[PDB]
Amino acid sequence: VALLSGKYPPDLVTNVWYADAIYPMYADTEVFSNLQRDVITCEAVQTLV
Amino acid sequence: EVLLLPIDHQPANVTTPTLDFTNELTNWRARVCELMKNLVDNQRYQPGWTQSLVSSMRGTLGKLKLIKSMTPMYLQQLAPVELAVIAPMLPFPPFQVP
Amino acid sequence: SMILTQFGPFIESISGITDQSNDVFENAAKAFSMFTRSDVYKALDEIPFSEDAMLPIPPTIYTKPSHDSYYYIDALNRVRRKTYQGPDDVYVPNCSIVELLEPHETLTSYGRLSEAIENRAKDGDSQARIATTYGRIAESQARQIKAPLEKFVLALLVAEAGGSLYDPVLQKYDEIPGLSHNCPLWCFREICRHISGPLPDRAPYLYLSAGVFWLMSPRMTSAIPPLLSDLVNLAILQQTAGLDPSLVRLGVQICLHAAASSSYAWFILKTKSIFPQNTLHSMYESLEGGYCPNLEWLEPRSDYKFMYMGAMPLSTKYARSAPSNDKKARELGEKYGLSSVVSELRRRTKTYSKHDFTSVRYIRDAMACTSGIFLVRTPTETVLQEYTQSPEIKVPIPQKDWTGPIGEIRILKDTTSSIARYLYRTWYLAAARMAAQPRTWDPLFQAIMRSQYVTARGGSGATLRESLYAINVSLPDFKGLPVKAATKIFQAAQLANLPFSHTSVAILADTSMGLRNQVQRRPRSIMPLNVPQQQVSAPHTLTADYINYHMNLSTTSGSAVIEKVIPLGVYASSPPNQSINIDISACDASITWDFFLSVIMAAI
Amino acid sequence: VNDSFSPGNDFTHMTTTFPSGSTATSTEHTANNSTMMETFLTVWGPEHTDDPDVLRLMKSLTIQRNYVCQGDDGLMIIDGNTAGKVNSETIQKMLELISKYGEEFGWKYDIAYDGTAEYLKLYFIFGCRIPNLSRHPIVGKERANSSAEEPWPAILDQIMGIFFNGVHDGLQWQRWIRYSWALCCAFSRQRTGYLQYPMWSFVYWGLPLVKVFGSDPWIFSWYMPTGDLGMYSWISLIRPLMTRWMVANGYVTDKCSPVFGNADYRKCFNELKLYQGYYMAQLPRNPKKSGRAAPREVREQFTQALSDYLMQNPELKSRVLRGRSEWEKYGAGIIHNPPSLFDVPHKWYQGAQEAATATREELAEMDETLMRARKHSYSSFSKLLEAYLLVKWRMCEAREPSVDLRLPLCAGIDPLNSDPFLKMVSVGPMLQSTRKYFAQTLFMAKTVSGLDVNAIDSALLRLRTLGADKKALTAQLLMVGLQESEADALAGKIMLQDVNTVQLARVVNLAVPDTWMSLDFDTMFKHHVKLLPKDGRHLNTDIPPRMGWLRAILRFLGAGMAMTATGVAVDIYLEDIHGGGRSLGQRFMTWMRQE
Amino acid sequence: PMSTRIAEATSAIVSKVGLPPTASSGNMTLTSSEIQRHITEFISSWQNHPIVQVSADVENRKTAQ
Amino acid sequence: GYQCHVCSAVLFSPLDLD
Amino acid sequence: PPTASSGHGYQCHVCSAVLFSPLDLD
Amino acid sequence: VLLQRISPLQIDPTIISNTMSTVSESTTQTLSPASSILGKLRPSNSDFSSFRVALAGWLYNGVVTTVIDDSSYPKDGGSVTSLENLWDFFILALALPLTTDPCAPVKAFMTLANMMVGFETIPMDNQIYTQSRRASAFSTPHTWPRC
Amino acid sequence: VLLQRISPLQIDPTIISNTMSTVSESTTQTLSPASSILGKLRPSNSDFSSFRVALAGWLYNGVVTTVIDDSSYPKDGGSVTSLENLWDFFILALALPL
Amino acid sequence: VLLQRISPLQIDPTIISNTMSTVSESTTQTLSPASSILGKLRPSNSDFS
RNA sequence: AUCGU
RNA sequence: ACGAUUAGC
Ligand SMILES: [Zn+2]
Ligand SMILES: [Zn+2]
Repeated sequence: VALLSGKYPPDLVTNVWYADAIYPMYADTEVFSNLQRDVITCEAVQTLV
Repeated sequence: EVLLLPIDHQPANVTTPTLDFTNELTNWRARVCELMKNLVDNQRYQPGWTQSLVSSMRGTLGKLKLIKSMTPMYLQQLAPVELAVIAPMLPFPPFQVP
Repeated sequence: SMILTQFGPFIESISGITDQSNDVFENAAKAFSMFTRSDVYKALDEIPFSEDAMLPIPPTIYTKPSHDSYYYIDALNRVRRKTYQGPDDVYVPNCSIVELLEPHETLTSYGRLSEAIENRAKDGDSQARIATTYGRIAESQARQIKAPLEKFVLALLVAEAGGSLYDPVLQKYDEIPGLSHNCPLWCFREICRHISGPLPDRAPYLYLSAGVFWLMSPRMTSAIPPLLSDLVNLAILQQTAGLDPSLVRLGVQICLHAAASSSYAWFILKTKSIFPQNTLHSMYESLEGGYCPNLEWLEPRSDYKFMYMGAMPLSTKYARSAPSNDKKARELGEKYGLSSVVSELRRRTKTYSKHDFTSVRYIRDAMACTSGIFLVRTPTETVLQEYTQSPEIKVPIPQKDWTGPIGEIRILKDTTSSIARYLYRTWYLAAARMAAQPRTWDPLFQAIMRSQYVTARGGSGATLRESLYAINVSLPDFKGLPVKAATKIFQAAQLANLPFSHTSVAILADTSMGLRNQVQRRPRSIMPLNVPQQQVSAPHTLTADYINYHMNLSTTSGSAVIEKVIPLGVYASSPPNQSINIDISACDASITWDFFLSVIMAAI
Repeated sequence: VNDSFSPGNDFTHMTTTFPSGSTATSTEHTANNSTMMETFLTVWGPEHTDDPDVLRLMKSLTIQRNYVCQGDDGLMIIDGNTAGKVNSETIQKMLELISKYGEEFGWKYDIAYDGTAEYLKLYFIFGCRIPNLSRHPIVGKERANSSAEEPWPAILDQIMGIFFNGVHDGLQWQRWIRYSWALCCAFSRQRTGYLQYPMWSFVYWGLPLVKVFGSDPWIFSWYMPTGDLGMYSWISLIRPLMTRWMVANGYVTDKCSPVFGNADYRKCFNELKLYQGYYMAQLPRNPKKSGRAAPREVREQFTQALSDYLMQNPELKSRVLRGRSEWEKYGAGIIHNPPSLFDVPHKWYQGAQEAATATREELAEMDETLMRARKHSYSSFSKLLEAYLLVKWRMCEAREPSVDLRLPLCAGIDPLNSDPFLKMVSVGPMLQSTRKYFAQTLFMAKTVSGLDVNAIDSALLRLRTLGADKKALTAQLLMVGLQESEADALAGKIMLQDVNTVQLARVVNLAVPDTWMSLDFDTMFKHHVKLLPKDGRHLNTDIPPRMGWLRAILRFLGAGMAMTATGVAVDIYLEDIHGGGRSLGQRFMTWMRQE
Repeated sequence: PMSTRIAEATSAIVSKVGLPPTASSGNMTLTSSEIQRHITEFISSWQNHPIVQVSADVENRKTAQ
Repeated sequence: GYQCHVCSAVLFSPLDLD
Repeated sequence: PPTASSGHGYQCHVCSAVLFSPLDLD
Repeated sequence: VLLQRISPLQIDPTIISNTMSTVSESTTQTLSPASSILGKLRPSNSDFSSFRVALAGWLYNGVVTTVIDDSSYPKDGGSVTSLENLWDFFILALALPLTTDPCAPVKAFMTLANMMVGFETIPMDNQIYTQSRRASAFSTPHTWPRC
Repeated sequence: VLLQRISPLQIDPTIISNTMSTVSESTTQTLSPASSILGKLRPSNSDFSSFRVALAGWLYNGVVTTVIDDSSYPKDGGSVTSLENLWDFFILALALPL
Repeated sequence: VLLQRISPLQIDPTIISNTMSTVSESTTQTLSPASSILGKLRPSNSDFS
């Protein structure tokens, strides 16, 4: 059904639409936090061994 | 820095897209419809069906093959962009095999 | 047990025990027909109640003051009620009524309003006018029930005598406490017992077709007749909906506090957002699970094309991010002596942290526990309170921004710095697109729109005939035929041959009044305009229809829940997309000739 | 203001408030609301704000996309972004801005930001409706003046309305049914002699019944269609047990009936008062004060006055006269009472006479009519019901679920309330506003007051089915007032096109019951009711290519049974028609040649 | 209380392996068993849905981590 | 009792149903 | 093989409803 | 109005229905071309006013370009497999030549080229003004396709 | 959920309804391909979250192998003489490549 | 009856009905071979002894 | 809203 | 001389 039936808005511009939809996501920045946990996980396994 | 996709990606050179049939998904749909039509037109199968029902099936197959769906176009040239945007910031990075 | 002895087969018939036939139904109907109210109250007294059904009753419901200190006579020789709490204390006082009763014949223990006071008010006495106004208003308040309440009470008793019912699907009996746990019904019995006293009669009042009779007793007040209906409603809802006892007890406490106050209707209007604001407005402070519909409604918007795509689990980050509703709720609970109920509700609400069925049912019970009665007040007071407020315009349109008068209309120049320019532009484009659009000139369309307001219903024809005869133009009259002479069809028949020039005088006639009550809301006054006055306002409604049909996203929905935009609410209430409720207070007096009509008439 | 509760309190009052009860009030209110919200969102908003995030929010939403207004109230939708839901502080600042903006031109917006939605007194939380029980009182009724109450059949109608309101609000179904039956019995008797309504009349009015003829208790749901369809549904559901019960006790007849067999259903139904109740339920429940004697030539000048008022433009009168001319030429009384513009004055006169107090003689006539209907004996049912009973159905497999069983869609319906929960889960709620969907079915959008669009469309469809020349439809449309070219084109369109089941159903007086309108009935009417039997063509359910409109009637005949039974809605297959499709169509045509 | 009542009702309505099978292990009215069989078929059809088979409302101890 | 299917008629004797 | 049942019904113990015939009861 | 006052041509309100009531069809079929065209081409004699406005627009083509309205074009794109879209194409093809728009022929070509894409394809100039653009969006004189 | 929130494409099954309502067929036939496919093409449990999840499964093929459920296939083999099974085969063949 | 206890061959007599339901034929015809064969076979349950 | 008083 | 007067949808 999804393949057979799907349409775009009647009047859209792709770059404007994506620039609207992407901005909120980028500000959140929880990507940075994980890296820190990965570092401490590696340090923990090495100090364990 | 590389992500794989089961379907091929052809980027779009325009920012005002509209319906067109040049891509693998629409080709697949059209070939399935044509194969069904050839199966119906088989000499071992046509006499089993009445005259009007064959025409009804042919018309349904034609309309199904000529339907106006933008999902193949999206999957070809907009879905990879969104996937590549979302992939970096994600609590589990993509783990893929060829 | 007398209910069982006199109704044995009927309960077994309607409880799925035995077959349901016609003879049993007719015998039970005859027994219902011949069943005295005192017998109903005796059967009520036979109920072996339990604890958890008993809530203390204040002693101050019975002992109430008189009515003289609540009304007065102002200038212009008008009767109105003086206010003690703001400008909304214009409803029925909770004062006693006993001293206004004269015993009716054929039965000593009941009476009605005395004809002596009626005559003394008719010929011009002041205190008599106050007394008869109070008596008639109390009569109107007591006359807000479909049928005598004892019939509903007895029907509930008969229905609930069957006990628990088996469920064919669930394969088990339904666990609902019996009548021994019915708090409102026990309160009803206690109130009736205390009012009746030594007198053999037990009904506090009897409801006839036109007028009701009051059982005179020193403990009788004017707050009883709405209280009884309220308790019966609560008991029926508890029995037929499985309401938990605690919420119903809180509702009964609120009702008794309202009765013990100065005015029942005023108190219940002041406290009408206790349950909806403590429960509905404060759940899900911390979520851990649940399912919500993943609605998505398509880009074609004016057609309301909604699509449903599964259900998605609730994340923890979809909690209640709205500002807390604690301060005003606590302040309101402290102001009116309802702190315990508010505290109980707030403590109980926080214990639901998952969006399962139970939380929704608790919300439904809480919203059901509010008191639903038809508030009533004197028409001369709703008229004087609703039609005297005027809008407060802090930045009006500057005087220099208008032009010369086109007759009685001044066009507003588009060089204005005021905000009305955009409204004028929108209405101007709407009017132009109407006028160019061609269906407004086919004679069938004009006939339909001219026959829209011609309805078999009153339209203030007396004022029409008075105003039209004021210019010595005579209209035909029809006598001897049984048609109503106070309807708009009569006006249309009277205004057939006359041209528009003669009937243009009646446009400025004085409209008659109208009134209708409403549940937990002040009654609304309605002014029906005569037939030419409906006629003269056709372009306004037509261009408004054009605006609402093409320019904006709006609906003109119907009266019942079935004919309504339910999907839009389901979409707007989903956790990912929160919504805002915008309401306009007193929109009737909002638009006047200063700003809105002044712009709109010129634009049209 | 000339009230009655306070003597000597007549006066006049000058007010500046816009009139309520006028034709234009709600429309202009909604229009102004939308326009002011739009201008706020466009020009006033950004001119009085400082924060960047609130400006970003305000530039994103417009009234054409997310704002719905009806009159006084309104609702605004804020959609979620990729990072969850919009921050609350920005919304609070924007609401403060709205409050500041509204007071400039004399408006006080009552704005509530609680995480829920309110619109037209409907409450939703997390995509789940919540019925406000207290807003619909059970014993309450509003009365402004001191007029006396209407007679007993009016309170019967009020009790039926109470039951329907309880249905819409989602009460405990078993207990609510029992209490509704209790009230039914309580208010069923009135003296004058005594008058009683046999239970079966109340069943015909739409109240479901618990356990009869020794069947299983609590077997019928209240989704029962009201009216004739409803009788057919439950009778066809329980027929093979009804015949057994009848035969088991003194009801045997040598004659064999295609519906009931060798059971004397006539004598049994007459003794059970089922015919008496069924026929009495159809009698009017208000005094027939209409038609009261009137001196002549006075009613005549009255009707002439209304006729002159209605038709001032000569061309419309010419259209009506033409329509009558070709109606006499072609109609030839094929349909008994074709609607026309000349009969509008008569209907207006009847309606104006109706709104009046009825004398004692009118009530006496009403009671005499009820007594005569009760005392009489009836040989058989109405033609429509007998035609319906000729159709047999079969129920093989239940539908797959259309809604997740763990998703709360509405309060009151849950595993504790088995019947509504299973019905909604199997069928599904209606996700489209009923108003537009019902509007798209009508041929003519609106007509003059005093006439019914349903009546006009029913007459048009009867003139199609009963064979009639196209000219008859052109004459009918001209009599309605349509222009000659448009009438001809519309008649030509109607002659050959096919239409959905609802309109065709109207041909025999069938409409979707108000109880079903809360569920998604259209998909069931389209797909999950199959006219072809599960084992191929039977050579007996052979609908001719003419009278192809029979399919809609069969669709409701099946759907009533599919929806009446408790539990999961089940796919239903056509099984057999006794007399044959052409015979049943002939029965419908010979009923159409009536009324 | 209402929570356990709802849980009991849901369990009663809903609740009713890899091994080879073994020999050891017209006028239709409306009946309670006839309704029960449709209810069982409906609930089995719902339960055999691939999304429902793995859908959960609350995360476990490691999905949150 | 024994009941015919095409028309609902209950025949007491098991043999006359045929 | 169609065996309808008539007369001499009684009550059920699981649910106190009264049935038409003993075979319907069982 | 001045044209309507003196023009001998008039309505004849029955020709369309009379030439469609005599078309031989089968009642078994679901689709009916006559009933489709009679509903798609409803006459209301505001048509004559619009026709006279278009005819009088001939005198002013230096200030007024009487283009055809957008609502007349099929919503989204048409389909040759659709009877309603085919009749709409017929109506558009008959109506277009009476306009004063210089780009009427290219719009007349594209109103048919649009509704049969995929079924039948022709080359285009660029990928912005492709074969599946709205036929009304070809107003500029040098948007005419080279094909 | 992130894909559904970011993507401009939205699923609308009314296109299929219109393009199948515009089909030409006779009434006297005992089975109709258009009605058959329209009835078949309604997903069980009315959920459409099996497409965005299918797209999201591209990122993880090392751990997740998204396969078509058993119930999608016909219950017992099939038969080209049966239109319902033929439509089921169309659905399966058009949905498999994703 | 002894062989019945052992044989794993179970009948679902609805096979013929299911395979005969989807047979193309016009309603206007008056012979209906599918109905004829179904009425001739009369699929029962005890017709296996 | 005059024949009810 | 007084009296059973009302919206719109
Ligand atoms: Zn027989
Ligand atoms: Zn039992």
